Amino acid sequence: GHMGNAAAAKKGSEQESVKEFLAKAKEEFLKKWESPSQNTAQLDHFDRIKTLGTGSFGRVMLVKHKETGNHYAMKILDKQKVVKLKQIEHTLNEKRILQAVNFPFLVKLEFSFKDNSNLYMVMEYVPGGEMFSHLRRIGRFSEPHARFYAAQIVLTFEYLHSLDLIYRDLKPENLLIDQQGYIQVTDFGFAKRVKGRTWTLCGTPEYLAPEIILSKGYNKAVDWWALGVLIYEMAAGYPPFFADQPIQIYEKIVSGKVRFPSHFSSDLKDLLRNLLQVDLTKRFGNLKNGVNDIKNHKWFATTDWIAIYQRKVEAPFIPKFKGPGDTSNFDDYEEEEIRVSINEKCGKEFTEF
Amino acid sequence: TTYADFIASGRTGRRNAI
Ligand SMILES: Nc1nccc2c(S(=O)(=O)N3CCCNCC3)cccc12
Repeated sequence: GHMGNAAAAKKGSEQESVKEFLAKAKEEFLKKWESPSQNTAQLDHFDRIKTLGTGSFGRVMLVKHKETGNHYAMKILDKQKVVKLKQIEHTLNEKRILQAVNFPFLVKLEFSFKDNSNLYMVMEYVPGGEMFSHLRRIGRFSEPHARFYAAQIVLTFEYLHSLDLIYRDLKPENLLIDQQGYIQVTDFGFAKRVKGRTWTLCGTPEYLAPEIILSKGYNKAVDWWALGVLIYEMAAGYPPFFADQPIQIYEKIVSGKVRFPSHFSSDLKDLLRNLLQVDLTKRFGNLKNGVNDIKNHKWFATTDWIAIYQRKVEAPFIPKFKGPGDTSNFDDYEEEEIRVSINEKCGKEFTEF
Repeated sequence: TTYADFIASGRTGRRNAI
């Protein structure tokens, strides 16, 4: 067979141990999921320094704790805007997930609180910027470079899926690089606890699995499709399915006809054909062997999974930082004073925050 | 090239969720 006796027993024991660690991790998650934390700091505790990113909900600012001197990223959400955009449940769900999970590649929520105008989520500052910026800056990652990042997403999705969470928002724009060159996942607004199927059309066109686009329901396998898209884009410099308009992107996806660059290794193409598999019955990560079909693929043969998890692998790229609070890896945004109203807005809707 | 077609798509910057 493909493995001798020694190899097969080692791999089987390893996989059984993974299951045991995940069962314990799920118990810790569910304890915090059912009894979330709240109001663990206040706005006057921080100095606002610079906007790091901007979105529909509001702003993410670099701040510094006035007492501990530590730097943090503070996501600021305008309650009225969140209501107006009908994002109440997504916002509450993001915070509930962030305070309940624990994994080396998931951003750490340190504090959260709210006032009359806004909700605040204060996260560990990830100073290296988006993977997107670094990918477009150098064009494409070498296959070892892409594999290093891919392995972290594989472990992160294996963790999240064991908690019955579907991530659904994977793309280089949503992956931050930390000071050690490792990945941090920050955005969980689209994540959903799903033990069976779900139906919501959400996410980013290039990264949508066919069964998200089509009216049929879907499950966590859409994240393994999205992993295939990410690996492809990391190694090629562009995604497998693109067009001027999302509708034409969706047509390519549902065909799933993929062309690969001539510099892709045959190992990489085989893996991607099995991740970018339109047939649910055949997609890697969705078979009887689950994620081990991915972890045991020849493209990952040189991947030391424990070492990745333990963050003992030397990163292929370390962002430069000229001191604490360095924002040189982030774009610039229009500053604007945070205005707190004298009147409480949408208090009932955000009681659980 | 495929890459030239990617550039021509105009979807070379940051991509919004739907
Ligand atoms: N802990 C963090 N440290 C730096 C930056 C952080 C950002 S952000 O502005 O860089 N952000 C904006 C939304 C799009 N997805 C990720 C990029 C968002 C969330 C947490 C962050």
